[PDB]
Amino acid sequence: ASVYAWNRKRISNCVADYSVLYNSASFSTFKCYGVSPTKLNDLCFTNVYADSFVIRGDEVRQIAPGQTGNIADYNYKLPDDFTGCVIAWNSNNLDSKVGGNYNYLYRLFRKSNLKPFERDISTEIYQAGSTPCNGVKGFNCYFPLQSYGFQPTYGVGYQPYRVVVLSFELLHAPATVCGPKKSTNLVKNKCVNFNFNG
Amino acid sequence: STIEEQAKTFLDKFNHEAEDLFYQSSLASWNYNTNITEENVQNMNNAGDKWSAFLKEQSTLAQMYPLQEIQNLTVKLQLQALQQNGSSVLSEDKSKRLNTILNTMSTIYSTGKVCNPDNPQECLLLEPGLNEIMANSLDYNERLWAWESWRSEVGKQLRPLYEEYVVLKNEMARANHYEDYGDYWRGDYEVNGVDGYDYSRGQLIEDVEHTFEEIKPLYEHLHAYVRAKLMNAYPSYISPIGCLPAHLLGDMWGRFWTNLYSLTVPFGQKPNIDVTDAMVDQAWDAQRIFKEAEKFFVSVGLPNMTQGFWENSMLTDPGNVQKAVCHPTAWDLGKGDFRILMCTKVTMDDFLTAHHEMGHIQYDMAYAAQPFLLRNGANEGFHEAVGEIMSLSAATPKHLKSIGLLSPDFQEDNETEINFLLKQALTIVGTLPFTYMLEKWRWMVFKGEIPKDQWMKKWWEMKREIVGVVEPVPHDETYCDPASLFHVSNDYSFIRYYTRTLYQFQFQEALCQAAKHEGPLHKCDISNSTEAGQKLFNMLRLGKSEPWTLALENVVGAKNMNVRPLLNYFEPLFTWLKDQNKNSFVGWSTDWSPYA
Ligand SMILES: *[C@@H]1O[C@H](CO)[C@@H](O)[C@H](O)[C@H]1NC(C)=O
Ligand SMILES: *[C@@H]1O[C@H](CO)[C@@H](O)[C@H](O)[C@H]1NC(C)=O
Ligand SMILES: *[C@@H]1O[C@H](CO)[C@@H](O)[C@H](O)[C@H]1NC(C)=O
Ligand SMILES: *[C@@H]1O[C@H](CO)[C@@H](O)[C@H](O)[C@H]1NC(C)=O
Ligand SMILES: *[C@@H]1O[C@H](CO)[C@@H](O)[C@H](O)[C@H]1NC(C)=O
Ligand SMILES: *[C@@H]1O[C@H](CO)[C@@H](O)[C@H](O)[C@H]1NC(C)=O
Repeated sequence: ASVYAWNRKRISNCVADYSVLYNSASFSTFKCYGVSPTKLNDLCFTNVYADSFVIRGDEVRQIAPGQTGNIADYNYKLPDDFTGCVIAWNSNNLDSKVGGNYNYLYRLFRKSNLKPFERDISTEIYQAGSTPCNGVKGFNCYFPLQSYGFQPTYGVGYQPYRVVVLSFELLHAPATVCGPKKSTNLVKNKCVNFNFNG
Repeated sequence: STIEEQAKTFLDKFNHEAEDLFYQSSLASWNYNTNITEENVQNMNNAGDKWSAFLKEQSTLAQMYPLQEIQNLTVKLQLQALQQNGSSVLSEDKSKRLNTILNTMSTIYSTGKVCNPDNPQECLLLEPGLNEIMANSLDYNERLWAWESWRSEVGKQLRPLYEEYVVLKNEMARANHYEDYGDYWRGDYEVNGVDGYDYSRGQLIEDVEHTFEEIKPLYEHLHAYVRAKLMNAYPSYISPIGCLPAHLLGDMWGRFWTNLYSLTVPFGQKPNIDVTDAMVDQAWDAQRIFKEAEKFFVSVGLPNMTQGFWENSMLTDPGNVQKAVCHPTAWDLGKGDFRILMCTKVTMDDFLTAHHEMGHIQYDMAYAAQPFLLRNGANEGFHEAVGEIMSLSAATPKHLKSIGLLSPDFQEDNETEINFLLKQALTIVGTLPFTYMLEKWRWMVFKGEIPKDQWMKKWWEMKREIVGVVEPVPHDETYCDPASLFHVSNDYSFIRYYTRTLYQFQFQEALCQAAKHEGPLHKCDISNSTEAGQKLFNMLRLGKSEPWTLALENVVGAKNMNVRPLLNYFEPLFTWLKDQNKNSFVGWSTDWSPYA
């Protein structure tokens, strides 16, 4: 999806293996905020929010708590008290075509900054001046969503990067997204410490 | 809300769409240059028309925001750059006439073919053949024939066209609140609104004269030495008291004196510093040349080239089937895409050109953080100067010995330094009076100081007074002798070479002082010095955001262009030329003593 209409998938009632993601060499950024990747494979959470979008190479830094920029102010805003991980990888192979891939858009303007975990899919003409836009992109009135013309011959700071942000929250409901539990070779006829089913 | 916020949002939208459109235009131009095919020409024309129409529409829309209600310097600079009418202020008929005149001058200069009367079965063009004839012939009448015939044909074709061109450009410039087209060209160096660092359009001519007055003794001594050597080569044509014949300067127009190095060599017996054979013996590919240049740039602390640079550049001639322009050019296509188009041969000249163009690429990379309309040099001089300093540093014997291209047992005595400095003077010092005289003449033509019926009588008078070059035969007003050069005929500024030449040695002194070099200035290498690279990168990162005076303060510590680094660079050669000119007479006479 585009950064403005970012896809959010709610992940519930399954086993989340984070070691498969962490040990992959296909990811350029695996920056976790509020939790460490080593203990993610053990902890359990009520729900996992997976937000997926595409941004530029130079815009990966803006997906963090306390940062500023066009993406944070007008497209995708993270809370300061954010628990989760930001995973980004280069996607020049798939999301770039020689003519220019214009399928990815970003919200360039808005009157006020976005709230954390807010999606704005409005296509109303931005009013930068006193004059009413009246639906026509004339003087002082511009269109909010602008395309990124992704081409394979771009620089590393302009190549398309797919970003998946995992948000971990704990609520009063029973936590069901738990990390995989590892089981040893059963030993019989000896005085051992057993931990069957917790 | 406010005008400033409206302008900032308008600039943001402009920058965003402009970068994409400029990328498309630049990519089309690249595809034409690396692949000369008719569909590529059509794509280039379509992209250029879209780019020009987009610039016209944004120029039309940017003017509705008044300049005086904006206080931010960067926003005011971008709005000032965008709000220029260009040719749009002029009427559609006159604009079309000017465009037609520019196109026909481009076709006449590019496809101009002149050959000897009575043998017209085949003729030679200037770029494939006449340049080689001017650079290599030792025959007086052959060079005289080529010079007079080419100026006769080109001047007689271009004289009414130039007469229309000056009037149309002056009309456009005065319609744009400038004194003349010369003031429009001098407006590039104009700084307004900065406390202390303001520079005026009228100050540029005074500064150029002030620097040239100190240039003049060194040029007089060099001219006397070249005159004596040409007298040795040609016994009767050159007078001891007069100027040099025009067709004997080694080039078609007198732009460079680098083709007289063989005739004017101080020590022929001593060997040269040619490293071509060493690269041929060790099988140095062009890729190895660019990798060594990249090693040089990482040694000083600048960032290394991107992967896209290596993947997308054409550093070798493609082949017979695919045609490409052979001229080395660095392309900043936009969006972090940097390429070099050079048909690289195994020569010293191509190696220095590779360093120069990679310096251009480094300069382009440095200001990538800046907004799109500020992604340029502070002036036209800096962009060439940062490549020329690399050209200076790479050519040193210390650099060649360090990278293995020169023998470790080569003896660096005074004689090789003298002849190398003389070659550098013929290339660098010799172009300065020609550049100053041409620009001053063009400024006087635009200003109206010289009437149309008196253009040439003054011009030769200037050339004798400044360049010390005499016409072979008198020329009347049917000739158009200046417009035979590429830059003047195709509407290009010419003061960039003068500013580049002074900025080159100013930057060289600043970096060598930063790098703690302990010898002569021409023996200085800026490799291995992190502080020199940091001092350079501080200016490089600014781009066009800051005034050129502030950038010069950042590098050399001065608020104005200076002439002392050039004189310091050539001081051993200056003393040697003063010693060698004891018997001869320094200076020239404007009379017709050699030939007329
Ligand atoms: C150059 O243009 C020709 C024209 O058809 C084309 O066949 C060829 O693939 C092009 N080569 C490159 C490297 O673009
Ligand atoms: C001027 O504008 C730029 C971006 O438009 C901004 O970063 C800078 O802080 C502004 N400067 C002032 C003094 O407002
Ligand atoms: C551009 O030309 C228009 C037409 O006369 C004029 O109103 C405007 O002031 C010009 N722009 C500038 C910056 O002078
Ligand atoms: C540039 O330098 C960095 C660090 O020295 C290196 O990782 C990178 O591969 C270099 N770039 C290229 C194209 O080799
Ligand atoms: C070079 O140095 C030697 C000895 O110092 C001297 O004899 C010779 O004249 C010098 N030549 C030049 C051109 O300075
Ligand atoms: C610069 O550094 C490189 C790498 O250590 C070295 O090989 C080279 O000789 C140095 N240059 C000089 C002039 O010492």
